[PDB]
Amino acid sequence: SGYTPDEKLRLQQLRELRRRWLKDQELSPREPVLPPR
Amino acid sequence: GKRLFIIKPSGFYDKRFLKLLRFYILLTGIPVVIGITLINVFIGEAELAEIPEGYVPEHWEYFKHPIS
Repeated sequence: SGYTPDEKLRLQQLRELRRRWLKDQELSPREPVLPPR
Repeated sequence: GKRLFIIKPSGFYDKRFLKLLRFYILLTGIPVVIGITLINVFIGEAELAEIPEGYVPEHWEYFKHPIS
C-alpha cells in the first residue's frame, strides 16, 4: 500500500522545517566564538 | 562552513563556583602555608633536654612543635 497524501504533505512540510532548522544549526557568522582576550 | 553548533547545558555558574571555591581557599591557603614554612625554617622546632635539678616548668615546654 503506502502512505496517505495527507501524511505525504505533512511529511513535506516537515522537510521544509527540518532542512531550514538544520541549515540554521550549522553556524557560520565567519566567527563562531569570540574570546574576550 | 563545516562545523555544527554544539548544545551545552550551562557553563557560567559552574566555572564561577569553582573559581570562587579555589580563590576563597587560596586567600588563606597561601598565607597559612607560608606561615608554617617560616615557622619551621626560622624559629626552630625544639630540642631534647632533660629536667634539670629542681626547675619545674609550666604546663608548656613539653611539646616539639612551637605552635603546639
